[PDB]
Amino acid sequence: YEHTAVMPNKVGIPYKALVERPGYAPVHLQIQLVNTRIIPSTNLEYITCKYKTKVPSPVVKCCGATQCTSKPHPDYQCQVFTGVYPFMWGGAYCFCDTENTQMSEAYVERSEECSIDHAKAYKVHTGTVQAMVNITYGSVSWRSADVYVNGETPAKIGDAKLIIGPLSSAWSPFDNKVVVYGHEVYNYDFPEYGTGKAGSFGDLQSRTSTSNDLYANTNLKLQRPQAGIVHTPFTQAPSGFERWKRDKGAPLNDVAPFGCSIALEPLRAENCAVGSIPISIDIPDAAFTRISETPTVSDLECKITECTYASDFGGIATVAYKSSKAGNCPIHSPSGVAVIKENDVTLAESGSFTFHFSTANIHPAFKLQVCTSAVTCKGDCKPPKDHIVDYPAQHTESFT
Amino acid sequence: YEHTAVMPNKVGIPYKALVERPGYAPVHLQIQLVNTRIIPSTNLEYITCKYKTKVPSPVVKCCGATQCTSKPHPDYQCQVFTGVYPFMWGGAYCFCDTENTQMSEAYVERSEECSIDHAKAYKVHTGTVQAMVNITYGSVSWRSADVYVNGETPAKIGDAKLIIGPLSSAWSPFDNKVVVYGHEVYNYDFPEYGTGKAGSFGDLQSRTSTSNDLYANTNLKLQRPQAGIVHTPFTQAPSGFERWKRDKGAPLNDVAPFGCSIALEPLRAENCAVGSIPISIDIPDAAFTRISETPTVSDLECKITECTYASDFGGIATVAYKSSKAGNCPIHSPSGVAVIKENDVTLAESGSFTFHFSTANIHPAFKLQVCTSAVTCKGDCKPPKDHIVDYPAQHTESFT
Amino acid sequence: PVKAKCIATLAPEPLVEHKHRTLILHLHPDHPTLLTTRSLGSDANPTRQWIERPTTVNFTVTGEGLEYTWGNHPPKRVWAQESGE
Repeated sequence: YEHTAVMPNKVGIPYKALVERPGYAPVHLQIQLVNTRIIPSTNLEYITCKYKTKVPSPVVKCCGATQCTSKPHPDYQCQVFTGVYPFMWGGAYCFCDTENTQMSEAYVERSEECSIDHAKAYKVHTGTVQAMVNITYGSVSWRSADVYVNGETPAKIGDAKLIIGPLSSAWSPFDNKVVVYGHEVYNYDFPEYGTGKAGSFGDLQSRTSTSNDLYANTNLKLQRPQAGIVHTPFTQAPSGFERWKRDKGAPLNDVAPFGCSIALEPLRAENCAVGSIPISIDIPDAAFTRISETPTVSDLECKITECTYASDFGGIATVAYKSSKAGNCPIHSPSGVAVIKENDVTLAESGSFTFHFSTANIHPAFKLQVCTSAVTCKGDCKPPKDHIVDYPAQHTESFT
Repeated sequence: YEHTAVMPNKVGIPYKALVERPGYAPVHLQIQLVNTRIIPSTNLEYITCKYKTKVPSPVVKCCGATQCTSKPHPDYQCQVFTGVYPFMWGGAYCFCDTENTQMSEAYVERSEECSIDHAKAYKVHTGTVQAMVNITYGSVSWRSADVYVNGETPAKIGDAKLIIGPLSSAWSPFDNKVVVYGHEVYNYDFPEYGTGKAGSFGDLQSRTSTSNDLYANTNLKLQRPQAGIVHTPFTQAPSGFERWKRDKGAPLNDVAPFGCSIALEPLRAENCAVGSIPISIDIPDAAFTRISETPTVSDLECKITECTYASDFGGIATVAYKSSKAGNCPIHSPSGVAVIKENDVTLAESGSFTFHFSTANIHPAFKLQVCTSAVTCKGDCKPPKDHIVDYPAQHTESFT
Repeated sequence: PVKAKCIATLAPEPLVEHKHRTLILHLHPDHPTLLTTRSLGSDANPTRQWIERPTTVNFTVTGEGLEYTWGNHPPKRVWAQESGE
């Protein structure tokens, strides 16, 4: 009875399949893939952020030169300068007039915002998708368990053992190269660590926040201070993190395909509705009811009464139930034409009980399996009027 | 003068190319790819290790049953048992004879060796390869810098800016799925977390060492203790970590292709000699010597004297140097036929100085560029006798 | 610099208007609001436009769904199956 089932990847709607175990009473499913969070394999390549030209205070030798050296600070720009007369609080102070030397030095450093407000590149591989699958199973009526997709993983949470996927729809909405910012995720071809052109994205490129080493192509060019005054002309491109916040591109949670949402959290891409998942469950046999205890319902009749050719469960149909015992009777349309809101219907001794459903074909000729009794609920449906609210329960469009 | 150069991926041998900048004196390279450590993108999927059936001490109710419950311990096997008479230090102690009940319980737990002696699975992607490239450049004579392969990364360590790769030889010797053990790395199709058949590899499957949760398919089956004595029959497969240490497969540092070594370190695969790397350098123009300062060497003559048709630099050739000034003269064979040990030769006023080399064609017709003066060092070579020591400097085999 | 949650923005609610597989949206913000969507087909066909001037816009919604982001107001979602009878 290990109920294999191909199953559409779509998040917010149950998939009430039916266990046709030969010998005992069938049992309905209710498989709602409440989430499709993905979490691909990734690598933190480098944080970037806007620089801060945290200038070390220049040297001023008063009569003669002060040769600079290339200190190992990131992008340590330093250039000796002569021909000053530095006004500092008493007019000038160095008594020479051309031998007055000024050595400006400036290096690039991570902002304090780099720790917290920072873009973040990644080389993104495929990884392994997940889900908090609820099944309000059978008469168990509950399990809300986190699972995987790889087609040999069980998750014995509740009582049922369930194996999912691998899904066929391998579209990772993440590209190979991704930039990430706070919550807005950008599938951007970041240039690389160690290379980013100044002004362009990644002018600062630190491996992480702690990493004292980095790559700072900022085109930081010191110029001589003017007219014998102490200061430090640092001529520099404002960061490619400054832009990339107001001349950027749009976020993947606003431009992705096939229906995904995003988080700066394990780097999942939630709820990506695409393709199918070959899902298979091993039910606990204890949860089964033996066949000789559920009422046999045959010699019945089914008919629509007001079929709504729609998404919401507007389709209805009375069923002239013709039972033997009285009790519950799980139901399902093995044809995917009709999706039913009721998993189970209570029965007195051969009464009648309408259920709700939804279809996509004008003439819904769908079988209905009322606990081992098939029936065609043939009829005709009506279009609605009022179509602006969230996503459907029908999801069965085909040739009609 | 940004000297692009395709370049064979091979670790332990320099690649003494020649900078043909039009206008100033050429300069030799010496590019020795001292390492090719790889570090693909990976994911710790689950540690495994051998179990320890750390039995909790069974209950013994003396007259009547003790129903067990399925505690959430990993693989919590528990089975009530009756019909005992448990000899414990005073003969038996429970005064009944069949109502004597014994509840055995045993769960699986990580060994203490799991922390330290443990296999380790991975889903392995491609990542990005590295190298501690020495260049004893020109007259600079030194830089030993760690670099990348991605074809826009510089590494301004020393004075030269150098861009490497991307290499064309994308054979990651790691497979997609890999198991890792201490130092021996196995490109093994580990089954998965959450699934591993008992006895088979990964009977215990813990995400990490800290992870209290795991998957323990050990087929742990308790049996009733014998003849009214206190103990706990635990019938269990010894681990698939016990085997996998003496019925395993061989390590990738002993079965890989195309010449790699391995470490349990950043998961590199060192020194993988395969294919070529399109390498390009921006030399410091200060390091150049202008053309009007090196001796012009033309009106010379070259000839082999004892060419050794071999790997070690056995090939030699005097050169009737015909200089103008006296000094140094960088040398190289732009043809890859001949690989030369000397980058540079000193020159008096038109003397003669032999160099060493190695070739692969019986009639080595290779040009020699003695600081802007070409010459064919045509001749004939002799096979050696003594071929059992490490790897060559020739690496130029072609049609001969 | 710390990760405070600023007391923060919110744009006035939209006026949802139905049409056949189409959202007319008479819209009227307080300030320039970046609206954007994601037609959830594998054809994404997204849209972006800062809206400061009140504007009746349109969105060809498909069968499977669209989502709708009126500023930092949370993202909406919409079933547009048929309405052409």
